[PDB]
Amino acid sequence: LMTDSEVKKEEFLEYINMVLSTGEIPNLLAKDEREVWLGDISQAYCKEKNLGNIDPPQSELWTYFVDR
Amino acid sequence: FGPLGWCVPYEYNYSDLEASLLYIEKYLTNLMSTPQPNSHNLPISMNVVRYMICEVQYGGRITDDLDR
Amino acid sequence: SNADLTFRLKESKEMINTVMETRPREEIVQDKAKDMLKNLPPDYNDVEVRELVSKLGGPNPKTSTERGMTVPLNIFLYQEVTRMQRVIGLVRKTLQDTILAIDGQIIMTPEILEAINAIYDAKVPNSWLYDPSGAEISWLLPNLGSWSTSLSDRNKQLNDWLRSGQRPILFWLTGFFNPQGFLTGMKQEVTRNHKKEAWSLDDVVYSTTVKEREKEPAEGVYIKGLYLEGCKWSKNGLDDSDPKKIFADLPILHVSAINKSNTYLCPVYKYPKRTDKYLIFRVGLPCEGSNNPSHWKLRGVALLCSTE
Amino acid sequence: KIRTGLDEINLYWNDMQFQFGIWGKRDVPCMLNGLIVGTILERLEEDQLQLSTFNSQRHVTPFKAEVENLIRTFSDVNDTLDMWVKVQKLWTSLEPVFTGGDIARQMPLQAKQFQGIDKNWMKIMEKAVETKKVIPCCQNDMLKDFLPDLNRKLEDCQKMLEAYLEGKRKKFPRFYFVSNPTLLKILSQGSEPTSIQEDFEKLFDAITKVTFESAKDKKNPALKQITQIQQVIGRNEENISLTGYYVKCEGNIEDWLKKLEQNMQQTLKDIASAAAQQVFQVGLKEFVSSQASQIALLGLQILWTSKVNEGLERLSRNERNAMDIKRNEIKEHMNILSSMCLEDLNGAVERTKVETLVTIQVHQKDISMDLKCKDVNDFEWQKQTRIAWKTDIDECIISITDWDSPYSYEFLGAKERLCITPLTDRCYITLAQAMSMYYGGAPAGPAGTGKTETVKDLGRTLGVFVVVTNCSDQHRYRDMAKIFKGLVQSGLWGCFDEFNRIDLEVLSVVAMQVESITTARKQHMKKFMFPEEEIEIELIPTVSYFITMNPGYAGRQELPENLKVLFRGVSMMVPDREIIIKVKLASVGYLQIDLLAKKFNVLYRLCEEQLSKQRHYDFGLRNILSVLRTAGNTKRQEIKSDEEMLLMRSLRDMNLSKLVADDIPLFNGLLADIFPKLKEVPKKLYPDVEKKIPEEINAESYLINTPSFQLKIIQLYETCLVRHGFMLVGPTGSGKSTIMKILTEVLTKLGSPHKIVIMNPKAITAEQMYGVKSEISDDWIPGVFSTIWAKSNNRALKHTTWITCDGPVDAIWIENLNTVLDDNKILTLANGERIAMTENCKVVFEVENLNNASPATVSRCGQVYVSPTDLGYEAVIEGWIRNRKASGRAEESDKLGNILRKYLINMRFIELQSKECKEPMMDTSPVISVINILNLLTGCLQYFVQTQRTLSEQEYEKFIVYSMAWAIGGIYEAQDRVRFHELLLAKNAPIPQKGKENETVFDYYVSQDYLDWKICSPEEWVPPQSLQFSQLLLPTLDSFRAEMLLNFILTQPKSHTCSNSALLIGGSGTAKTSSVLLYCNKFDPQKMLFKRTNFSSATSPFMFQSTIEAECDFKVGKEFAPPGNKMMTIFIDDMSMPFVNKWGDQITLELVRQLIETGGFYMLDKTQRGNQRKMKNLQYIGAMNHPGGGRNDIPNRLKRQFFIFNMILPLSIEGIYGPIIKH
Amino acid sequence: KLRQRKDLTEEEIVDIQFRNRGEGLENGEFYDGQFWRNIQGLILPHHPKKDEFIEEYLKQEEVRIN
Ligand SMILES: Nc1ncnc2c1ncn2[C@@H]1O[C@H](COP(=O)(O)OP(=O)(O)OP(=O)(O)O)[C@@H](O)[C@H]1O
Ligand SMILES: Nc1ncnc2c1ncn2[C@@H]1O[C@H](COP(=O)(O)OP(=O)(O)O)[C@@H](O)[C@H]1O
Ligand SMILES: Nc1ncnc2c1ncn2[C@@H]1O[C@H](COP(=O)(O)OP(=O)(O)O)[C@@H](O)[C@H]1O
Repeated sequence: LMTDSEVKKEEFLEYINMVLSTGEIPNLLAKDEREVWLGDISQAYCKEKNLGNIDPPQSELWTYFVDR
Repeated sequence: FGPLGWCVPYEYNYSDLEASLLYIEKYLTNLMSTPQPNSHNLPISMNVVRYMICEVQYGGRITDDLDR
Repeated sequence: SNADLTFRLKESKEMINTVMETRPREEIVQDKAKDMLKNLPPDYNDVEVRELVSKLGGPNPKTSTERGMTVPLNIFLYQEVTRMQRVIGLVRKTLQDTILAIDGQIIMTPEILEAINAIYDAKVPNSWLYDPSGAEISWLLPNLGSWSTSLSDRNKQLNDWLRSGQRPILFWLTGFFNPQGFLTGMKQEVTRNHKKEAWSLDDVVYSTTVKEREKEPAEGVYIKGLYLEGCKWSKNGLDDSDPKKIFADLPILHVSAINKSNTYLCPVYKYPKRTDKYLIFRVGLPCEGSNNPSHWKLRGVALLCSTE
Repeated sequence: KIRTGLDEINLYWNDMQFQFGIWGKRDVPCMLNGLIVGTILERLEEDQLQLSTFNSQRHVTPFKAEVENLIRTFSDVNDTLDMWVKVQKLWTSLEPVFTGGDIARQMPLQAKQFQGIDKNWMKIMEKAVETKKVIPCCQNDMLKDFLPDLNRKLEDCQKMLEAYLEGKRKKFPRFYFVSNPTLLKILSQGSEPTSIQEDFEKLFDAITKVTFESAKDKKNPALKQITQIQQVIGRNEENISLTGYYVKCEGNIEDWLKKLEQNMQQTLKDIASAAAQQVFQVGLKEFVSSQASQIALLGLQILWTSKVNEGLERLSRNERNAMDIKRNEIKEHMNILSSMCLEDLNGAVERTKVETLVTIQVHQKDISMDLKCKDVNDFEWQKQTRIAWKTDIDECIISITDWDSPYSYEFLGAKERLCITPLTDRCYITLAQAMSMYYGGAPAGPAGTGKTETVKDLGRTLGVFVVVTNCSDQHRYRDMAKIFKGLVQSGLWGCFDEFNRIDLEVLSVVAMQVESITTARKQHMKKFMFPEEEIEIELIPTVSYFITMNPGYAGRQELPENLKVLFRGVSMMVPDREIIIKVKLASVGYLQIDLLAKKFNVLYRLCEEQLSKQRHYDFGLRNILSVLRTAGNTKRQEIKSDEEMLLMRSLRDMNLSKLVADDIPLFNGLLADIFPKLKEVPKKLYPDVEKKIPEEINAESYLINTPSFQLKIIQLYETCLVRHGFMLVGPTGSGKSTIMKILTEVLTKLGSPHKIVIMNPKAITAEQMYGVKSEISDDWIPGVFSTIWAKSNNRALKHTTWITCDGPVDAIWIENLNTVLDDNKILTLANGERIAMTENCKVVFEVENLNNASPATVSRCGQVYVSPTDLGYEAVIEGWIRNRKASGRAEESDKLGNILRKYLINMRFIELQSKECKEPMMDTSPVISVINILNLLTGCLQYFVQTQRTLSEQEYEKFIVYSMAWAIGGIYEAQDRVRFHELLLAKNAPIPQKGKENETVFDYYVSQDYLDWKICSPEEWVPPQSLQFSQLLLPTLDSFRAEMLLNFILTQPKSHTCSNSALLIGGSGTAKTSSVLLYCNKFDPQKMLFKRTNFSSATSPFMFQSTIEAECDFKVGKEFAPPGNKMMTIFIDDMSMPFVNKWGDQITLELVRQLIETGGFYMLDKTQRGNQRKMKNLQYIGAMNHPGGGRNDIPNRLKRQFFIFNMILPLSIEGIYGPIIKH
Repeated sequence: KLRQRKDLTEEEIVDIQFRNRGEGLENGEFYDGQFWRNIQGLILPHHPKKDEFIEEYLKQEEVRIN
């Protein structure tokens, strides 16, 4: 719920702009944290994508995360 | 008047004045320091003072040629 | 005395305006500009112009056959046409893209908005006078009253100096972007055509005789359009109360090899702003009578070129 | 061969030299450094060059297991060593600090912290001693953690020690003109001779070497004492000065420095006191040959004034010829000096001395000819710089109109003082008056009229030492206070060049400081109080202030009215130009002086006015003096030919380089009008280089020699030979970088090596370029460009470094290099650090063209202009042809081209505006199109290169038609495309004619399997998911043709002129990310990855730096990145949107351009500066939005690299959404 | 003498004969000291009417051989 009160300079608009476009903040989530948070999610992946309930991969978890 | 009188504006003030006064008082004091008697109050050759008040004291501000 | 006059006017002109402040666009103006842009002349394509300048040229038809590069005035013709076209293209393009934002479509520019505001007011936009460093072209006050008028006159004379290709009499010095090149080209012409070698370039010096006559080739040029300030041509006298800026008669030039204080020396300023820049050349004006030259020097005479 | 190349290098590199230099054994442990490490570093560099050279070649199967490990170790050991040695320097500064008892007591805490670091450091040293070999020593892992934390703590220790540094600076003046850490190094001598022998330059004016004689005192170790002083210029040429009074080293550094200064002053005084008798006793030649330069000039002046005086009184007694006899004596002296000492002489210093005398004597006799003054009191005699060496009170005294002051006795040796025009007399009188009233002159005018040099010369003649600095916007008042304190304490003169370009409030407080000192000096008070500085401080009278401000540019403020009071103005608008020339020609020793002077003046004037107006032209005094200092040698050569010939040759051949194509005829037609006697002369041609150039031009594969290259490269050689630095102005794709590279090669071939560094100034912030004071922790950071400077200008090297800036020329960053590019050739910082230039180094700019340059930077450096027609696109095509006859040389070069030559030369210019084509959305120069079509055609034929199959002529003609259909057709709309198509029908090789049912040539493609023109889009529906994303995208025609074009370029393996980079153009909402993402899904993430990014207006270079660093996550240059070994792609939606600066040059894309062109960039992690990360593998793709009008455009220099083509709307949208409705 | 073999000019002979730079500049060409230029700074591969100079030197050389 950003409004005119929630802008004090341009820069906020830049960060939100890229949030609309990509959603990956450079090294906000990758400060040695992306892997612990992603590891807290693969249990859902075991049924969600359902790779025959066998296995998964590593980068594809980030792909599913940006998707979510 | 404007450009008829001076090509651009110049900021003459008193600093140049008492500079010139300090010069010419030195000149007269050290002229008459050797004068044991004044024919009619002085024996000055006032052409150097012309050159000084022309080109040195007031010459600082002047950026044009014609103004010289 | 007449100096007084101008001062008071500008003084009065601001004073009321001060108190005048204390009291409690995108319309047919762009259509007026739209009608304007179909009145300035067309471009001159260089593929045609290089041809035309190469086809015909000489100082004197008897002296030489037609030729291009070699004669200074032809290369000057090419340089002047080049800069003129450089300005013409810019004006046509920006008028277009100023009107092609509303009637046309494009994401609005700040420069174009400034251009709109300038078009409504008297002052032309900065886009046609200056650049980040400096690109002074023809800075005059009005939008079209004199600015485009001056540019039109320049292009008219330049075209007739080209399309016919014949050298006319009574050159207009104000039109040329670089007057000094005109004069030095005249020098080179005299050295080559005459006394060639008997006369060296560094030996030649300069002088002028004022054609004291109303009603009227040899070496030198005929200049039209200079303006004096504060006396007559010859038998110089005190100016009357009105008519501060007076015409200048035909000051035909003269050049001579060197050596082969009653005289007074005047400057020649392009614009009436009067700086070190715009000093094209200096002219000796012997017409003294009883008043010694220093009288005139303090009186600040000059032979300016434009009148604004 | 290659196995030998690895074997013997391994045999040597395992068995390396291990010789190290120990500081001393003065405790249990020993601390050491490698004084051979230059050999280590350099031989390492070409080692890794050799190893990469091998690995890149095809036939290097086995070495990968071995070589990588080897390179890895080498790479790794380097940075460890570097960190270590840097820490050593820190420790090597701080040891003598904590040896003293009082300072260690007064701050116990960090003294014990230093006890702790001493323990840890000794442990590291003993581990290294145990190892005996530096490579296992570096291999230790524990070390690496300690080293940077130790570094940070030692920075903290220095931040403790500033409080003592201020007092130590107080105890001796000159240290105010020295920065902090170099002051620490100066104070940690640890030796009499060695430590300070490399620092005499930046602590006195002109001294560089001093002998050290050990006097063996009884039971004390022999003390080294100074006995003579030396000024070295060049290599062997020098000036020596004995001393009778000696100077002895001691225990306190301030003491022997002070004694050095004093005893210098005293012996200079006494030698002069003698020399003033010898001048009139011995006679002219003997004392001029015997004495040094400074004393000789003093002697000449004093002789002339005394004799002229004597003549004037003798006139006063009665009408006498004796005044005329004295004038005649001077005239006689002229011939004897001029005849012999000028033409023949040994050595540079001795040479400079003579003409320094000659110029003075010329002016001397010129004055004495017209000197119609009746007596001493006359003004005409009381207008020049007279001198009197008073005997009754033994002292010099120099005199002006009224002012007087004593000579300040500073040894300068031979300096190239300058001519005396009347304008210099106006300055001399003005400055003498202002100093008599206790002010500071502040001359003003346009650029290059002799302001700074006039100030410096009035300093030199009065015997004082001047200290030029260079203010800039990154200054702070503390450093100005430091300077002014040094000035008042010492007795020296300051000349704050470019004083105006400085912050406003800093000027506000400087007003106070200078007013305080003015009032202090006015009273004649020995001791005074300085603002902001609590301790009381003394004064010496003979000080002065000068600012050479520059009225009116971009980035120039005004002086608030508090500060205009102090300084008196001196208007220097138009320098004289004739008298200086004529007296310089006299100084060299010419005979046709007066005519030639007029020739110079008139020629340069006419050239200035009536020639075409271009921004980069310059004809000021810098150019003229360059010509003069050139012209000395030519007369010094044996030829007695007529001078005017030599001079025409010199002028013409100097000024040719800058001129654009058109102005050359006008220039030499103008030459003919002034020297009609002379017809022509050949250009003096240097045989070695001209024979050498074709050799390496043939050595390369893809290089065609043409005469224009000979001309331009030789001109570059000459301007290199004369001037400091230079610029290569010229449009894109014109061969500038190649010219520089080949020149460096030829110079290196005949010995005398040459190295080149590159930089991009507007892809880093100027604050980082020159470094600032940190805005958080109150502590300095190093600057990149200054780090390269310090690393480069060390003596005792063999390179000849050429620092290349490469970008635009914006005034703000460049203009604070005026001092380095001026005759001062000294760099000055806001740190307070001053670094002296050497002849080892040159500065070059590979800039396109100036549009934001004042003449103060145009006239400082020489220049060379490349033109578009010097290297036509055709020559580039022939170079590619030379490559095709390298390996695929069966017949292909001939066959391919037999269409290409006529099919390209006589066609390309009939598309620009023959037919209308009036919407080329991307305005370009057509060389880019040629590079494009060549890069496309190589990918077209790559398949049949792969299978080693050679085809007929007709198929090749079809291929060329296909290639160049796009890549000149990629920038047009359907209407222009059909007109294009009709052209190709009229006058070109066959296009599809089988059906052509209202379908353009673009619609079809040539098939590899057979000579056919077909096209289709394969059927494919969706997966079962129903999310709109799961209905991602469908197989369109537009997408398929886009993949078709893209894939060709993207398969090509990094050929020259191929960056492997692409770029689309299409309206906002014309299937950009659609087609790109369709491509991107088809990647194989097992050996091919991908990355996304977007652009907005306020995205800065630091942001792009961050995202690319996070993308790679490794420095793949130093044998790293297993996970980035797969190939990656960087995709950007819109390169236009970044904010164009006001000038017109946007500052974000430049980082990208240095990334594409060269790969890598400079780091900014507050730890090390001069070094760059390297990208050994990457890929690049972009997308535009129909530039023009409201939409921005990219820098034109960057357009040369990306494949560009349109992305039209589909016109088939009934057939895109059909399937989803079917399902 | 012979136009086929004896007339065959060596690069030294060619360079000296060009270095004579006698005439032929009816259009107007600049110094032959380094390079000829047609109009505006445009290098010319050769002196414009070189052939007449070749013929003149061949005539003189035939007289010398006589
Ligand atoms: N002797 C040569 N023969 C054939 N091709 C050449 C030769 N010299 C240069 N080239 C080609 O010219 C191009 C050189 O462009 P260069 O990189 O020099 O441009 P530049 O002048 O440095 O300007 P920018 O740095 O902006 O590109 C390359 O494509 C190169 O292959
Ligand atoms: N009277 C002179 N005699 C000799 N050289 C001069 C004279 N005037 C100017 N110069 C030359 O001009 C250059 C100095 O210009 P400078 O004063 O640095 O320009 P700026 O004042 O714009 O910094 C030097 O090469 C210097 O020798
Ligand atoms: N092949 C396709 N199949 C289905 N939808 C498509 C296809 N191509 C384009 N579109 C739709 O058209 C739109 C075009 O938007 P896009 O090209 O991303 O904007 P821009 O051109 O500014 O990048 C997309 O949002 C997409 O939904």
